[PDB]
Amino acid sequence: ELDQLRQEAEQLKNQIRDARKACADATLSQITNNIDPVGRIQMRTRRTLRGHLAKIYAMHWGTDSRLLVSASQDGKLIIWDSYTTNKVHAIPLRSSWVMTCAYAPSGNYVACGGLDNICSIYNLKTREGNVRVSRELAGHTGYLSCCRFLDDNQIVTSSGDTTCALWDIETGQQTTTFTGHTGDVMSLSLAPDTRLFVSGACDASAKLWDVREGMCRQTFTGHESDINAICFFPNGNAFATGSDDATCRLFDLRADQELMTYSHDNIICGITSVSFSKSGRLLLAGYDDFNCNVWDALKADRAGVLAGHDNRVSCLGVTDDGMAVATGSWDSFLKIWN
Amino acid sequence: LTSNAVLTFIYFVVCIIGLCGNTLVIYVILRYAKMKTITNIYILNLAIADELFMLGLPFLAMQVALVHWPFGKAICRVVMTVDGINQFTSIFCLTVMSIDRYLAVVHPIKSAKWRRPRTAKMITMAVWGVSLLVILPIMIYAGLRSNQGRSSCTINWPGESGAWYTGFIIYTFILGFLVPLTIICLCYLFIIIKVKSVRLLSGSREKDRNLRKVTRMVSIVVAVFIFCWLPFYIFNVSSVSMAISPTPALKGMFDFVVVLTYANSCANPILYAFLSDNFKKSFQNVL
Amino acid sequence: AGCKNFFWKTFTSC
Amino acid sequence: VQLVESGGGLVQPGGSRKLSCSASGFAFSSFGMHWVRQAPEKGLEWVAYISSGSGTIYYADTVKGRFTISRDDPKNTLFLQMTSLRSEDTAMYYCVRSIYYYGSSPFDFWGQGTTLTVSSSDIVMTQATSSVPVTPGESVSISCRSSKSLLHSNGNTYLYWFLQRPGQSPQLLIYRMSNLASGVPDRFSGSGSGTAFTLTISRLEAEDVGVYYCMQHLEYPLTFGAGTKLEL
Amino acid sequence: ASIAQARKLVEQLKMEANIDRIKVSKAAADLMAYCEAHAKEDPLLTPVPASENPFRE
Amino acid sequence: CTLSAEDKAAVERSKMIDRNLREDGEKAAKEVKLLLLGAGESGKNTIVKQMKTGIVETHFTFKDLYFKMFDVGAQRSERKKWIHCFEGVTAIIFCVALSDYDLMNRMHASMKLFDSICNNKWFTETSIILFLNKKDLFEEKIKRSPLTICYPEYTGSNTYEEAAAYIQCQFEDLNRRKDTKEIYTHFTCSTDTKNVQFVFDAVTDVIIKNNLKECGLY
Repeated sequence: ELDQLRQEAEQLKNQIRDARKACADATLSQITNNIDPVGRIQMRTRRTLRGHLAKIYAMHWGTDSRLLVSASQDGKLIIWDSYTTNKVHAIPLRSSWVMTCAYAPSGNYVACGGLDNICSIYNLKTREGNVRVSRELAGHTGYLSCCRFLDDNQIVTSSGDTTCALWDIETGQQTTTFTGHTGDVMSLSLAPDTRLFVSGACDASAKLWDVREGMCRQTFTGHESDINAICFFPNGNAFATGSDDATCRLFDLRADQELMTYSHDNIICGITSVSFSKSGRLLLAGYDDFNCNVWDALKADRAGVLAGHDNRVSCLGVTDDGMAVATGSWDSFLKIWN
Repeated sequence: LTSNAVLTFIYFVVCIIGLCGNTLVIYVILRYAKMKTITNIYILNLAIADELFMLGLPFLAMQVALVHWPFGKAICRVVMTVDGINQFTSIFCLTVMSIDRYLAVVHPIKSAKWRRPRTAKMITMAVWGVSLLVILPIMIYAGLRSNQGRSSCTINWPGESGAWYTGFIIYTFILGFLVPLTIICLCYLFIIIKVKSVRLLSGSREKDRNLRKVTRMVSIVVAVFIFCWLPFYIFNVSSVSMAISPTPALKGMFDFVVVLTYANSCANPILYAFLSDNFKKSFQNVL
Repeated sequence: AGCKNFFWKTFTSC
Repeated sequence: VQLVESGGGLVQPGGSRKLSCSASGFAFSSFGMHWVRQAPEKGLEWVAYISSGSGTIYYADTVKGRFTISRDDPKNTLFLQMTSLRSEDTAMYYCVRSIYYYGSSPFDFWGQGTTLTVSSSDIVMTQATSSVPVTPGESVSISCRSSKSLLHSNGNTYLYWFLQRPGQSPQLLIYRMSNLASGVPDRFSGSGSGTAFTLTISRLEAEDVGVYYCMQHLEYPLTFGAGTKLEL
Repeated sequence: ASIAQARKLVEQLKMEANIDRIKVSKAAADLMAYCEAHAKEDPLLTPVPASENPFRE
Repeated sequence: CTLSAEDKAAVERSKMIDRNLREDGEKAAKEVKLLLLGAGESGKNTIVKQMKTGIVETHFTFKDLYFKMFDVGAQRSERKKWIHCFEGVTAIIFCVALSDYDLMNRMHASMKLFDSICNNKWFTETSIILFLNKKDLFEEKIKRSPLTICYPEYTGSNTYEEAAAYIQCQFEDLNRRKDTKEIYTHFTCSTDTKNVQFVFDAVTDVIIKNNLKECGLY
């Protein structure tokens, strides 16, 4: 019985591959040619944020484009006004081994988690004048790798037990479980309208998920190793990925196949983080060789470098208005660039 | 004569080298590095004292060149006070640094409570006050002595008594040479014995190379101190004990030995800051 | 006071 | 969150007395504290400020030299020491908390107050009207002006509105000219220019009767405009 | 157990195969023209003058 | 100063936060951080009992020094993703059970795990404390059954003396970084406080080496 099912699976895979090949007629490179290059891109350090005493793992910008939160190995969460380098809040964490953090769109809450296997929710605005923990989400059986808020009462998480989840913050229960991956899920990215999301895992594949229905609609393959980072394109019809094979790739939803590859022979280390600019003309990636590279999205040219850190570039982010870029590293410093 | 030019030229060369080295050390600690560790707090103070100590030579060159004090009495009095303060402060900082290195290594667990940055700042503030207090006689009774249209700055002593000279030379010898040397030597000997005992540091050839380097640097520091300071004291002691007829060669030997007492300040940054591995990355980044 | 040609850091000519 | 204050009573001239306030229900060590007074039929007058951590202290010129302000953080207590009391010191004294960071609301909680009876280059604020007659269900507008521009180079206008209902301590309504305080209905709105300001009530309700006050926070000393009373 | 997993994989792959697909040329032509139309308002492609930059000093 | 009253209050609050962060860091620097690794049924629980989710943390104080132990047995996920977090520990304690050679066999599993840990890039200068457990049952068992089941080459007598040494040298052969690190090997005694003493002795040398590096003498 099992052999017949295996035969049916392999036949269906050949079908899907044939259909994808039939769609492909011209490449992006041919289409986006004979158009002027962006030219050299140069940016400078505007601010230096000092105060963590260990490795930094995560950062996330607030929706006003002025405030931000950071997480470090020392058990501290810090909120930073970025025009004046002032400290708004410092939060002590119960468990030191933290891997991710998030900022709510309203501005009222923050979340963090890690090797304790729990997601914690912190209320920023109270009548006693101090920050306190509001919720602890305890379902997962592996470590937490990422989290993002949809509103003030729903959050979505990923874990090292190969599963994603959707939560109801008020009741503390899981509403939907996403279970299709075979390796540790490392990263998630939400769509602009919030009806869909994409995830990347250690089995070297990416999946597209439907929030309301709870099902997997599409699977994307092509990398040769662990996918560490994933981000949505601004109109919501494409996404990009970065892996341990020292490459980045672009995938189109409606054509359901790969569009372009970003790599250079000099680079042989992995990629840790990825992001787009306001119009999506530039792609920005952090590396393990202490540097950030800047890429033309439509062409596959290197346009610039951000060479300012003494150890690994763990995290990066771009503001909603499009004004500044933030980078965090394992040397304990956060830099702002423009 | 011919000797005066060479002496003045050597004086200027020493002053320039000392100012460049001390300035570069302070420029690096203040910016690229920081003063989080106890060691960095102790090194910056030494650098500041040496830099201030190196700005008093030009007057002494303007006096060796022509045998007369061109400036006024008040300025020379100020110069004597400053030179004395800086000299004693540098010697005391060296002794403090050696005691700290002995406590960290020989008694690592017990000393943990004692070693904190606040206490280190307290120690430094104490050191400057003691240095200011010990130099009082020089500031009180310094003046000018002229006999001919030629003057010189010197320490006039009340009552024209030939004993104040001996009682000053003994005082400076006891508090400026013997005691610091016995302390530094005892601390470094006990450090070498302890390091020989530790199992994790000994037992392989590549490890024995590092033990050899530790011994080499410890020996070098003591050798430089003794070489740079013994001739001054021996010359002064001989002069106070016995009458010496003035001769030109004696004039050139006296001036050269006095200039030699400032090489220690030029050599302090290389021994404590440049060789240190901790500072190598900061120097690399700065330049 | 009494003149010692060599004392401290100076040579006094008498 | 309660602040209870004590001391006061009847004092003879040329005397000394100390007043106290005890705090409960909040993180007391994180807030700066202020003392403010009101004479028997006059308006509000600022007295003194002590910051969080005790680094900064300020006093009014009228009282400087004779008053001392202190805090005890483990006991959660605030104190005011007064000496050489004058006839002009007869008043009701109040305690106010304030916290300062980006996006906060200073002057949000006031205390009940205590009464002392003694036996026997500053920015001016102008409120030009009093005793405006009105009836429930109608809109209203109130205007306050200044002798100097309250707009700063950073981008903020430092104007505040307060309401004192009969028999009660003051309450914050609008901070920094355009923002609405927590727990306050959306009827109220604040708008203004560099030197002229207005407060608008869309539909009046019975509870809205009392006195309205404007304040500036650009510079120290802090200065209060006279009142403006809504009757019925 | 193992048969159940094989059945689930077969069902999933069947569901994924049905989706309709547009040509690559159209999708590329629709990404090329999202960046023509939003390029005037991107502060990183072209540096804005110091007057409007909130991170001057 | 071109600043307002509220801007100055904000700057003062920020400096009162920097102070507290520096104090907490100074307190944290003195603590001793230990990592605990072992295969299942290796005697870890006996060590944990005698000395005082996804991770379990234990703390105790012995002779004026403060100890924090972390156990990561229950993670059951890919180790490469999270192992780099523990760079910077003072030392690693590895537990092995001597009786588990009859029962591939568990001993080869333990040797594979020890080899993979020891030669890791992250842990190049980290000292390893090795505990060999269950002396008693090993001594009874070895009589009945010879050691040749686990090891074909062994020629020595089937007695405790030669077997213990042969196993010790088998584990010590795996080290390939002899210059930078020392492997401390102990035969665990159940009813004693010798184990804690042994650990304290081993960590003292690490502290001395750290202080030599910081001072600049080394």
